[PDB]
Amino acid sequence: DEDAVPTLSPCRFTGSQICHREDGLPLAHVAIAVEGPGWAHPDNVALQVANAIIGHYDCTYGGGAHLSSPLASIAATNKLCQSFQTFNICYADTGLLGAHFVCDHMSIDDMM
Amino acid sequence: GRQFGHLTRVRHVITYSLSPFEQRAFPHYFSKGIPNVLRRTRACILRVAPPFVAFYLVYTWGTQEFEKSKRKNPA
Repeated sequence: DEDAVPTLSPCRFTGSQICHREDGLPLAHVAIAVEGPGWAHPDNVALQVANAIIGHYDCTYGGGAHLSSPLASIAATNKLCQSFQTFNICYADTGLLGAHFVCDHMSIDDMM
Repeated sequence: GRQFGHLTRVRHVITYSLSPFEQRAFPHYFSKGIPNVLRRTRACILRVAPPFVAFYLVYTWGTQEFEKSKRKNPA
């Protein structure tokens, strides 16, 4: 026990952008998120339900146009991406809440 | 034509950016600000100023010669 045991200091979420441009790759990856509350917050359940409503998509999904999620359905119908996924990464007191997606160079705007 | 997505080809360049709600709109406004402007002035005076003073001299002279040509002494 005793001396030399630190606690974790909170981590400042910044809200910024990091764009690694590389036209040599054939599909773009994009990951956007806002700051999440973290592990213990009861708010996580509701956050997880809204995410579930947006859900995920992948080009091998059966049922495209008829999918419940408007994102997925519009995505599937207009071929706006190859895949997307919502997420809620929890860390102590903070987190990443958002979605990630993969798409053609001319679809990033629409997908966003 | 035009449009993003079809402008040109670029690879290997990263760009770090920051939300405007996270930074100040006037960082070191006078601190770095004024030095810069002096620098820019210095960078361009020798190219911009000379024609203007040349006009200025021709302006004040030309004016004096006009006024002083319309008086007479002997003859």
